[PDB]
Amino acid sequence: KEDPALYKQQGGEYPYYSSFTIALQKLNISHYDSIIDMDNFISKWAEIGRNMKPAARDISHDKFIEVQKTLGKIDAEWSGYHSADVNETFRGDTPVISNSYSWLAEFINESEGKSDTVQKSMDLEIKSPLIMSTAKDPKMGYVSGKTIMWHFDLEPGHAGVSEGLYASEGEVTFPLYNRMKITSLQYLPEGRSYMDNPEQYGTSHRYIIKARMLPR
Ligand SMILES: [Br-]
Ligand SMILES: [Cl-]
Ligand SMILES: [Cl-]
Ligand SMILES: [Cl-]
Ligand SMILES: [Cl-]
Ligand SMILES: [Cl-]
Ligand SMILES: [Cl-]
Ligand SMILES: [Cl-]
Ligand SMILES: [Cl-]
Ligand SMILES: [Cl-]
Ligand SMILES: [Pt+2]
Ligand SMILES: [Pt+2]
Ligand SMILES: [Pt+2]
Ligand SMILES: [Pt+2]
Ligand SMILES: [Pt+2]
Ligand SMILES: [Pt+2]
Repeated sequence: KEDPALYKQQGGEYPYYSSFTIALQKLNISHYDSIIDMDNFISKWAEIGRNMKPAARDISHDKFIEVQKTLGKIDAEWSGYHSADVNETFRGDTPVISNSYSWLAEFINESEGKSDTVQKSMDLEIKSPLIMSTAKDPKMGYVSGKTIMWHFDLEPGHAGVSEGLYASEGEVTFPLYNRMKITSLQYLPEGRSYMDNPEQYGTSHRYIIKARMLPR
């Protein structure tokens, strides 16, 4: 009856996990179990982890092994986690994520400072490069003030779980490499609200990403 390995990634060691998955992106590693050049990975990982708030400073071969195994365990455990049964979830991100998603950077660059709303329809399937937390309610304070908001449509058989450290506060989490289909990007001028519903969505999002969470 072990606690979910997911807790290890969500707590105070988050910067180590976050920086590890960032390193996987930066080095184009296909899978966390298939890291051929340990030394180069560790070096990059350490660089990223020193810039986190709070700083991930104890990066080493031991910490490498710990993080890799934990990621492994999270995926091994995944089917045993409580599936979330909501139809939709929401996420707030800062503009930093434009650095991970070139389609988003482009759309932001083209849209920025326009006086009217703009949508761009998409059909792009991606594998998510993080373990991604999402909220049931877009009003949560950690979502509502962010520049970018995702609006997730959960398809039956999706991989979102109500499990871990903030499950009792409405957090639904998705696994590393979770499949999603980007269907729409929207731009919202200052003062404008998603779906023109300020009371639900506020006025702080400039960009909305609509996406579908696909079966596991
Ligand atoms: Br992550
Ligand atoms: Cl971090
Ligand atoms: Cl940071
Ligand atoms: Cl951070
Ligand atoms: Cl595309
Ligand atoms: Cl709430
Ligand atoms: Cl929530
Ligand atoms: Cl909630
Ligand atoms: Cl809605
Ligand atoms: Cl609405
Ligand atoms: Pt960070
Ligand atoms: Pt090593
Ligand atoms: Pt696109
Ligand atoms: Pt909530
Ligand atoms: Pt909250
Ligand atoms: Pt709506």
